[PDB]
Amino acid sequence: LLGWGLKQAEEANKTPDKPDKVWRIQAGKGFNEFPNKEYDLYKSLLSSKIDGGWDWGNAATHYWIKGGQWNKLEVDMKDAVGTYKLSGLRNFTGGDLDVNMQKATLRLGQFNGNSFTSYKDSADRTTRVDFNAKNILIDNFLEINNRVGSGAGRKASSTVLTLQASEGITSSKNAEISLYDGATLNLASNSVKLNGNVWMGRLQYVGAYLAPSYSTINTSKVTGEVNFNHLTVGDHNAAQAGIIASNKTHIGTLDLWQSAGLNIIAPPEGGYKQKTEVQPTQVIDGPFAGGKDTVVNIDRINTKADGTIKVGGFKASLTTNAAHLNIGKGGVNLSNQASGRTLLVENLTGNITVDGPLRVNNQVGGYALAGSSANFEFKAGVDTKNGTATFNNDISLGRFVNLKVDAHTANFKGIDTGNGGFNTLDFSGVTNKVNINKLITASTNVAVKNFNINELIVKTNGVSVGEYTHFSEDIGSQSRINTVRLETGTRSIFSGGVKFKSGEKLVIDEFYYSPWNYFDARNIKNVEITRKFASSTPENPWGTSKLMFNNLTLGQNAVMDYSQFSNLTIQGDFINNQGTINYLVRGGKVATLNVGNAAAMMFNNDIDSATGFYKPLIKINSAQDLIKNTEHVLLKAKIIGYGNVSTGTNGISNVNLEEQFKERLALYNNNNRMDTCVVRNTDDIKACGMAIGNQSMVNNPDNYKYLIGKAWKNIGISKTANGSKISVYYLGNSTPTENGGNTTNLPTNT
Repeated sequence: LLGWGLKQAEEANKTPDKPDKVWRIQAGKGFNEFPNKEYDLYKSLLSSKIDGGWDWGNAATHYWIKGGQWNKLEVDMKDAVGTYKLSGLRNFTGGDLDVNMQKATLRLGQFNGNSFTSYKDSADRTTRVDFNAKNILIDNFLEINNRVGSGAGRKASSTVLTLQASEGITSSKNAEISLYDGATLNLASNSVKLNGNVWMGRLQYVGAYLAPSYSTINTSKVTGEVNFNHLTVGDHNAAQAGIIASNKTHIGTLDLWQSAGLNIIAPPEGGYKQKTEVQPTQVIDGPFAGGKDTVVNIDRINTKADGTIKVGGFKASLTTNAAHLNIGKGGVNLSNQASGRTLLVENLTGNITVDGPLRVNNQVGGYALAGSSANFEFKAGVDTKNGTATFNNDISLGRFVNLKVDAHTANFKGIDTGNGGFNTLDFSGVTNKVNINKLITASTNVAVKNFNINELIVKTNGVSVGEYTHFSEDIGSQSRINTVRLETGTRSIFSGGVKFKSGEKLVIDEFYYSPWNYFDARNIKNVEITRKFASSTPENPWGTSKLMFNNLTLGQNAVMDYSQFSNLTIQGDFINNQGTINYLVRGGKVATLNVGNAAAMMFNNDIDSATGFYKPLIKINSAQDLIKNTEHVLLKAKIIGYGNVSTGTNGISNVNLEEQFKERLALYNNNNRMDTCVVRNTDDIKACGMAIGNQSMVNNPDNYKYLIGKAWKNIGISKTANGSKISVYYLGNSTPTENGGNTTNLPTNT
């Protein structure tokens, strides 16, 4: 209810105590010349002025200083050389030790653990236990502010432990450091490397699951290499731990609880530093920004999730104000009970670089039920709004898992959610871009305001409907997809598909049709295609494909493949730029193409040297069985508005609008152009006579000499190119005479 940011900021600025009977013990002669003796420190020195006892009410042991828990002692060695150990000081209430041991190796555990506790008196005192050794070498467990016995008797107040070596504070493998509700820990050596279970926050009493349970490991002075190995926050409560580190914190396995917080705080930029009565200035801290090179290399985040069921999740969280939060190859795990647990990997003023697989219940897919909506959550650069959330590993989300990223530029490498479905892939906090490299979706709730996803997969989702890709917010102006690839649905029902809600354009390069997956393109008015527009079954189309548009505008060189096997349904303005649309019959008849309001076009002298003519602007290929003497409606339209770079047509000239558009269309059948036959030599006369079925152009190419720098339009083939209809009237494959007529010239603008 208070929060850790108040608690540590009020406990860091305190006077220690006011104790009477300041005992002073100096280790005189005898100690300071045996460098390897392996002394004891309790029995040989400290037991003179530390008396044991028994508390009537839940005692195991009971230690204080002398005549109560309000008496300071001190030990002033400063030259005692050797190696010392505590080895069994349990339930030490005491108060105000400081064992000043220069050039003396400590060992704070051997065959038995240690404990440092206080009592909740009417004075509300701390302990302020200090040490000043050279190495420390913990080597067995230490419980700071533990429970004394079991519940009853006197309760435990706060404490402070300070370990101030000058060569390293290491630890052994089985040294469980477990600091509790009121405990802190200050370290000041170089290269802390705790290779054991650090346990911030624990059940202090037997059933109190609703304790606040704060803690602090203030490793502020550590000039070397902080290295945890196994950090574990919280146990059956809402623990809010905090580590004020020294801007380089490699840890190992992190094991949060369901409702466990973590406030890793990097240092600032320049580093740290009847009668009235005046309390001292209680300087408080706000959430500030870390320095430049502040790195927190947490390499595995698990979560222990069991217990009760609440109306939501429980929102495990960690909060870091460092300039980087690298998460390595261990990735993210999340245990899941019946309600969907929630992980909040927050960053205040930095970046997030996750390089691992987002697991849940310790597998990559991780299916979850409907009431279990697992909520991954990332906040990269909140208070400065210029932080990227780069996920350099190909993530994979199963069913009922809800990623949300609220950053500046959420880069990715691949998102794969088509396996599970029902995934809220939120991106609502994104400032500008979400640069996804690969996408797999079945029934998703994507909400991106601006992006460029250069690969897209439109999956189906069984036979049920109401399950679809849903871009449920505005797509904006700078949006882009560089590849859309629909895959084949299921027979007789449009199960899966893609629908939008808003936006104005999305520059697509390549697209694929599919049987029974609908590409609904609601409300977006400039759906642009730039290259090939094919089907996912490219040589054998079938089925239907609802391309339920509201506008499009196709640009340069983008070939289309429109048949009866793809009901391309336009409710808007099919506009074509210099793009070569291809057709096909699949049964001798051409499917019409419905332009909603206007098909206004504009071109140039799009001449090539492969043919000598212009590029064939609208082609009807694979019309080998095209029915002669029959109107085949190519497209039903309202305005065929031709243009070029001027109003006058055929490149740049003053020619009228529609009659030359019969020239730029082509009928490519029998593997050559049969509408016109554009000729620059004698070699293509062979294939031209193969196209029109005449041996007068096959056996002798020099029989017809009207075609050196010229061409000829085939009589018996008529087309419309006026302002209301384009229809092709294939009614004759007639043999052209040599010098009688029906001949055309070359453009020749090169």
